[PDB]
Amino acid sequence: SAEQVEKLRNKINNAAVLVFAKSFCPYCKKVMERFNNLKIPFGYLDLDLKKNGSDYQKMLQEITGRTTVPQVFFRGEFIGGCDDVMAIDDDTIVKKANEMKYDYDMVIIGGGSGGLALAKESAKSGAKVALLDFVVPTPMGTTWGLGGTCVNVGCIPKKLMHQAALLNHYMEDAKSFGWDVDKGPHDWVKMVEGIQDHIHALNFGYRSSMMNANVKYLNALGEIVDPHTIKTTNKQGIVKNITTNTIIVATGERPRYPPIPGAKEYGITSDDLFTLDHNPGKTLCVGASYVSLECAGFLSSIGCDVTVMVRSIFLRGFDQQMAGLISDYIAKYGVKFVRPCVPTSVRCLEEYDPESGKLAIYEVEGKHEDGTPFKDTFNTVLFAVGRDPCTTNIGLQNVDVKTTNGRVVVDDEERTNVPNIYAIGDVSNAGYQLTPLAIQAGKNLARRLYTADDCRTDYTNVPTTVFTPLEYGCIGLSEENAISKFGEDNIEVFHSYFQPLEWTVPHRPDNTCYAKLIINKQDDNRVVGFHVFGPNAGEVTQGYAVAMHLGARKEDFDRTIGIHPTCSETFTTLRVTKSSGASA
Amino acid sequence: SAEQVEKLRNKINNAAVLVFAKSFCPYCKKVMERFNNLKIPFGYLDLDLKKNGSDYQKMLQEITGRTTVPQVFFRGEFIGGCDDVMAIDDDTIVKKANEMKYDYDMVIIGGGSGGLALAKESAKSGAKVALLDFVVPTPMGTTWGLGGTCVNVGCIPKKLMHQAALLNHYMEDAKSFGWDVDKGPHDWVKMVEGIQDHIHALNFGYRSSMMNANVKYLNALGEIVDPHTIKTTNKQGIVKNITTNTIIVATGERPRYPPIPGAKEYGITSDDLFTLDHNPGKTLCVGASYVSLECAGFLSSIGCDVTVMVRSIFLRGFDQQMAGLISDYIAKYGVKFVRPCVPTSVRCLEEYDPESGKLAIYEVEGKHEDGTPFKDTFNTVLFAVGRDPCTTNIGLQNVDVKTTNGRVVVDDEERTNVPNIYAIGDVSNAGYQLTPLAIQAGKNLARRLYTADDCRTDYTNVPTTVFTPLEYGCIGLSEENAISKFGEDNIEVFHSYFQPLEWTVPHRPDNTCYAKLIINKQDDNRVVGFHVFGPNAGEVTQGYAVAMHLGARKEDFDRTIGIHPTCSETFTTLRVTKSSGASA
Ligand SMILES: Cc1cc2nc3c(=O)[nH]c(=O)nc-3n(C[C@H](O)[C@H](O)[C@H](O)COP(=O)(O)OP(=O)(O)OC[C@H]3O[C@@H](n4cnc5c(N)ncnc54)[C@H](O)[C@@H]3O)c2cc1C
Ligand SMILES: Cc1cc2nc3c(=O)[nH]c(=O)nc-3n(C[C@H](O)[C@H](O)[C@H](O)COP(=O)(O)OP(=O)(O)OC[C@H]3O[C@@H](n4cnc5c(N)ncnc54)[C@H](O)[C@@H]3O)c2cc1C
Repeated sequence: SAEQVEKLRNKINNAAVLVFAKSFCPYCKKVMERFNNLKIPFGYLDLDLKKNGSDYQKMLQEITGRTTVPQVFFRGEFIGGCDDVMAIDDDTIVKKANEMKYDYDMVIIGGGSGGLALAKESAKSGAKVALLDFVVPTPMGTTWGLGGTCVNVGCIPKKLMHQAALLNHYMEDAKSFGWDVDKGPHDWVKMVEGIQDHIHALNFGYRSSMMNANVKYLNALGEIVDPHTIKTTNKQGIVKNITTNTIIVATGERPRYPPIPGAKEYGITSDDLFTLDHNPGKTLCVGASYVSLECAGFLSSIGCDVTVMVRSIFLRGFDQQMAGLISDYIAKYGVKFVRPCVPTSVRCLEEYDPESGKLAIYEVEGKHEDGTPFKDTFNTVLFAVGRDPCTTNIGLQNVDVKTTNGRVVVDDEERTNVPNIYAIGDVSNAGYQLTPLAIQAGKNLARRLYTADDCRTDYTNVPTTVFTPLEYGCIGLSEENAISKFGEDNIEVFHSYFQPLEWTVPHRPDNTCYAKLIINKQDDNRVVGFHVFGPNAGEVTQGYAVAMHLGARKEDFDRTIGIHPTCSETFTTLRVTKSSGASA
Repeated sequence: SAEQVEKLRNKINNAAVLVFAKSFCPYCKKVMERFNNLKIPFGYLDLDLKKNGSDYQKMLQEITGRTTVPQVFFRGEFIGGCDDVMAIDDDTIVKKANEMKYDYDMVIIGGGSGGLALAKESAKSGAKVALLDFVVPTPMGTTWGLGGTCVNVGCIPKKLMHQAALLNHYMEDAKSFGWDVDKGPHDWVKMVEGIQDHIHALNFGYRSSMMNANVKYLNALGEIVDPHTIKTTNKQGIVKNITTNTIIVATGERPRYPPIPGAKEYGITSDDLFTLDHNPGKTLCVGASYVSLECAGFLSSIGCDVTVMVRSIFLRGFDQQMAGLISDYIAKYGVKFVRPCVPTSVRCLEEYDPESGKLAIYEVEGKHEDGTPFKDTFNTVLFAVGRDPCTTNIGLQNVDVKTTNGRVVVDDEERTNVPNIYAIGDVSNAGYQLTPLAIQAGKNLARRLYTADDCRTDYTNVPTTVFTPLEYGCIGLSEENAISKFGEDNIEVFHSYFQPLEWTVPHRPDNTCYAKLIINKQDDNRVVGFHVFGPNAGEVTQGYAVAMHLGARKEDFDRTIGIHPTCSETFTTLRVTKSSGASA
């Protein structure tokens, strides 16, 4: 127990006011009750609630030479136990607890999902936190408020437009169920106002939340100069430096444009799409990422002539049987695919005009991999080909923080090669680019920094869901990566089609929705992958991610009794394997 | 040992053709290839796929004295290994396997979820099976086809009407999302006509499935006379006996009418509601089971004036905090409650009138427990006050199978006190009254009987969902029983409200949907109960039932990453306890 104590000296030194406590100890309440009465921010850690809380008391007695808890540190200076605190009078203690050397305990570059979460949790454990967020506008001029990609130009509006697309099919279902429905035209502007109304309520909400936690939100861009100070330029344009013990990089990504004539001038991305003045008209999406396919999906169902232009395959990195069934379904309900094919140029012939409500005409050319060129006209070109980490122009050259393929490299505590610089969320090279990951990395990092806990974020078995017109949720390995990792002499795949009961009265096509489990027979038939394609794929999937953290096996799904009538119950009765060739 | 060695003797003797095998072995494959070309139905159990497979290969060596596989039995007669079968030749060989002391290996009284599932899996493993199902009509004369309660008058039509109710609300949601809809009136006749067409499609499906499996379906009523013969009266009244080695009671339940004037004469039950000629009009439901509230729920959203009359409490046996929000929500969107109050009488004032519509008018009065009487008029009275098991007039007095409040009592192998009589589904005293339970119990019983498997059905952690206008799913113990079982300072309750992102734009009311986990701190913070109240509650809940068979703790929900944006992710970040008194 040699350097796991020096790892804890380290967490003690870069914390703020920190109190090692126990739940039943009377002494601890008196010092904590007193810090609250003098408005002293602190963070505490309670060792009766740790399986290893025993080893913490061992380690603390080498650091301090004291045997009991409480043990209290002011930014590394050990103040002592209970009576050492009651011998500092009510104002030399308050004065001593706020000297720092730096303006801030922590500066967070980036106010996204993860920055905001790390900020809120850090302040609740005593930290003086500055949170920087500034939204460099799109080429066509789009910006948004506090909240990051998810809130403004990501999950929240995407899913909301997805739900305006679902209700169109829900409403044609409703006639089979006895309702006489008119269903008329779709008013694009009324929907984008409802959506931007929720966003602004979340802009307001995250901004309120930061003030009530005593986080200094500064609407300014961050750049690193040295490990302990950050350069900030704000709206008005003035530079100011601030000093910090800790730097967190949480800058996310922004969409990529292909290097082709007219891309930035005339195209849009997800950043622009959730705020368009006008129905996009005849649309071309470029790329076959989840963002491209989800956008084509709800745009088609809202009423647009949509065309997707795919360089090669759909959803590279996802299971490709499933990627086939998404695209086959998108394809069977109006979304046209040109593939394989890449754009070469986009020029403007006619221009958008709010003096008539008539959309620009753009013509896009392209190469078809075979050489045949492509040429057609669209009113909107939407580039959805990937996103790039915001690692340029933040000073990582000045401190020599390592990057790999644009992403900040980080250990299992989200720390870089400089021991006081961290990176969380999408700019990490850890985990999927998902906001619940960003939020968890935030909350756990906050409690290691400012309560000295050892909780680490777990990046295995992370669930995802793709909100294409028929949704696709998955956990774990694709069938092709499991077969590669473990060998086909070790993989069994159970599968089945299924027909949501909600679809039989409306006469939607059976043998479309699909469930499959990837099984590693050599490890007690462990469920190493989980895939579902059907309605409400997000809510089907979530619970099973808990069972796979517990190591669920095929035995365990079958022992579980289904809920009838649901889509999710088909996973309690999978029967048919793939090696058997029997029909699914 | 000793006791279990005879337990296997027994399933060998009451089996049909039985083959104990291993998957390594051509010697087994050659015996079974020969049975398949000689059109011999058999059931096999493969001993490599049993964790205890070693103990079978030494138990058999006590019955037979051989250690090798294959080993083959014909209804208890031990024929031997691979060369012992490669004599006999193709015709005295086929004569030995069709010799029986009875007309059937198994007769099943009841063609519901459990019976139908039990029959198919038995036939697939070698049994000569007769399946009896006959539907004695309602007071009003209504009947239905093969399939049992769930297919004809239960889960399937219930949920379809529920989905007609949801789509009405999904359609106002859609105006906030930009659609000029709008919704006209609801045609009851077109909806049940679509519903019964799917029902009929399952009637046909289950009868085809029985014929393709070579079960003799007899649309007749079953009565026991001795352990080994069943009396069958068909449509006519012609009785015929059939003899059987094993009897299964799977006769389900049917709804109870209260003992009051006019109950059977003028009211209806769930058995009638899913087939009604007419829109029910202004309706009264009596009772507060899940069946009463779900029906009350969808009738209301479809357009009816509905009223529920509760002798005491909502959803007796469920968590009653949840039962509160189920009703509080029903009540706040059009359904009227009189409670506490009980029926006394129903008489008729006007009668049907074709086809001037003029629906029957009935007058129901009652007493309010306080004594105050009740009196009013409705066009439909629906009794949802319970269901009673079909154990009268099936002959259990003749062989003396024990019952407790009408339910056939049964052990962990679903056997009664008569060793060749079993009972599955709702006539059990085992488990909740749920279709996936009937099916799983049937399906495991089939292989103890005809593969000599030892798989037992698990009645712990069964998830249920109530499809009220806002749905309610749950697993495990209610909050009130966890405190009884474990004591209140060993339970912590995490909870939170949540707002489905689909509800933000339409401005459906915040702090309505609700999630809570019941935690037993004394057993490593194990999750002993799980409750969610919200949209798509069946699909939210199902996966977590798997996680609770694996012993999920609060730690484990917290380690799991949410799928954003979903309702189910709120169980990955529950934070506020009840003992803390903070807001949810
Ligand atoms: C169209 C789209 C749909 C998506 N749908 C989902 C989904 O359904 N479910 C899911 O889980 N995830 C989804 N995601 C991904 C999710 O949005 C991201 O994973 C999440 O927002 C990342 O959080 P973050 O905090 O790491 O980065 P961000 O949220 O992007 O936060 C970065 C913030 O820092 C700002 N910033 C950048 N540089 C600086 C700088 N030098 N100084 C100061 N501020 C700076 C940025 O302007 C931004 O506000 C989607 C993404 C997109 C683009
Ligand atoms: C309105 C309603 C809604 C429900 N919703 C759900 C739900 O959403 N999810 C869920 O899991 N469960 C639900 N259930 C319960 C589910 O339907 C039952 O638990 C399931 O049907 C029981 O299956 P069973 O095979 O044991 O009996 P049954 O399905 O009832 O079938 C028994 C069959 O045997 C016939 N029979 C009776 N006596 C004889 C006799 N002497 N001889 C020959 N045949 C006989 C009967 O006519 C019947 O057809 C619901 C029930 C009702 C009433």
